[PDB]
Amino acid sequence: DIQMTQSPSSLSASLGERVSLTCRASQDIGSKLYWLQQEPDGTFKRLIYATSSLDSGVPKRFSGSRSGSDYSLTISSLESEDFVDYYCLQYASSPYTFGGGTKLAIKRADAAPTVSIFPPSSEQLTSGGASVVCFLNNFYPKDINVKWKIDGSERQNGVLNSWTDQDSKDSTYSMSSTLTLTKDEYERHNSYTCEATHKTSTSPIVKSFNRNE
Amino acid sequence: YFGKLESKLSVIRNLNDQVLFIDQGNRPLFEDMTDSDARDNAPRTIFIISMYKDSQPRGMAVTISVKAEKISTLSAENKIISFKEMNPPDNIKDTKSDIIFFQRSVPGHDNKMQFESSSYEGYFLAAEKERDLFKLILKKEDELGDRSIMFTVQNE
Amino acid sequence: EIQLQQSGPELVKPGASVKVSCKASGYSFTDYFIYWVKQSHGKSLEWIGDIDPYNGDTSYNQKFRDKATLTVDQSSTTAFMHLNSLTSEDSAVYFCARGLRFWGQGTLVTVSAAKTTPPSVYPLAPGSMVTLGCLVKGYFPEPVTVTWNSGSLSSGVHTFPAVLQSDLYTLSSSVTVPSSTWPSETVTCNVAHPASSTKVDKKIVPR
Ligand SMILES: [Cl-]
Ligand SMILES: [Cl-]
Ligand SMILES: [Mg+2]
Repeated sequence: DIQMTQSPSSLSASLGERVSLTCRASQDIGSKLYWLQQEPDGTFKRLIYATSSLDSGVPKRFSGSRSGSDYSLTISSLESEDFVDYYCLQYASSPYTFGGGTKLAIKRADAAPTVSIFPPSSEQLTSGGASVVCFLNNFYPKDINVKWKIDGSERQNGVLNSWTDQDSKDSTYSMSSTLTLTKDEYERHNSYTCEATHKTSTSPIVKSFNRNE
Repeated sequence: YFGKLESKLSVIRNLNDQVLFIDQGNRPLFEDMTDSDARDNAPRTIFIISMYKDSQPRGMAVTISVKAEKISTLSAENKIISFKEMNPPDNIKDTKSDIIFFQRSVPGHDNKMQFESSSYEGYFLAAEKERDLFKLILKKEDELGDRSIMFTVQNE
Repeated sequence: EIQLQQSGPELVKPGASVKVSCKASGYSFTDYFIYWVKQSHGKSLEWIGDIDPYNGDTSYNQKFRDKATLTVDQSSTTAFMHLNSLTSEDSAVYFCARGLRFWGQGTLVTVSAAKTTPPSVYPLAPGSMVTLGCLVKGYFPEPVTVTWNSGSLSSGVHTFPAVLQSDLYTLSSSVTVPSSTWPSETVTCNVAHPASSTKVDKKIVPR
């Protein structure tokens, strides 16, 4: 099947900036490429067809072009409504295949996360489970690493992460990491640690508690 | 450079199963016809599809000709379909002429054929109703799965 | 107006089957194929298949050819996608489209063995700014609504998207207030799960 490699998957930019998204095809697709836009509510709108033809009812700042096996969608000067998702689609051969998408995000200053760890509540322990929760709040850029330790040993199993979309007011990101154990397992150990490390960190940020304090 | 590889007598039907023919004014039209009506109406319903070169992604490079009182070949020049008085070439120097179409099956549907203009990329043979007539035109492909640019090709 | 109107979201059990519809209007139905596309968390956009409404001919992505069955009803100018043998991997938003140009609004299909289950609401208190939270654990289906002090607190609040922990959803909400304000004044999360008629108010108390 033809693979459509779409880059970058995320692009941070500012109002008025010119930007370009790229799709590389693993086989020759000629001029048989569409570009699609998707709004947050899931609504699709085709922008470009046949590599460079602009759909009616699409702002003129959008254009499509090709140079080789690289296809690009260019937005000449970004407006607020443009900070959404975009996908390419090839129709040269079956199965039709899509690029993996690009989300256009707002650029802002880097920011370190505020990290908080929380022990299981007595209420949860009553019901036989134990969830240890870590918040990594209001950071930028969006990529971050979080590690759990139990009594100094890294723990990977039982960890689930959840990532906010970009904040509409301050353009930061947040994350929660939750380690869920049985009460039996939880109560065998002394200390629990979540450690965050980010572009902005001079040292990893380590937050911990002793389950008896 | 590229010699004619094959030459196939064909009946061509559109999305509503209407048969392509050349009228007395050399215009390509479609009409409802049984397979019997199609034979009754030969040679005006019999198209010679001459193949010159495989050029996938786009398709097989072909010409489409008909022989009535003279031999004519289909041209997409200026994005306007016409029958042009000329024989299909013995050899073509390249696949770029306005008489060249890339014949390709619709992806996933091996018996539905499209004919893409060589000279006007992204434009295709299509059937379109104008007033009383159903005409062969050249149409920009504006979206996928447009049945008006799909045809049945029956070998004869 | 060209319109493709899809049926509503479905909640279906693993191993069962579901049939979603796509009602077309504003053009001649049999002139254009209908396409089906899957949007997931795990595999982004995937083309499923297409159908020719004039003769019923179909094409599939070989990945989906034993999962999906496409049909039309000419008279009602509606296209259908039936999915069989459902698993968690089939949870996704399914779109129909004319030409991959005009798109339906999508149909969310969630595959789960869970029955309607209220959340357990657990307070998150620490062991100049203090961060508190509430863990909203093990509910089905979506959504839950979370507020803090009945909506009086918002500048310092955010609520994380729900995730599947087992066969149930879990999320957490965070609120940050000055240390002079809490535990001086009370901070309470309010959680509603309309599917189960649940409303819980959990006060966050110092450990
Ligand atoms: Cl077919
Ligand atoms: Cl198939
Ligand atoms: Mg010319």
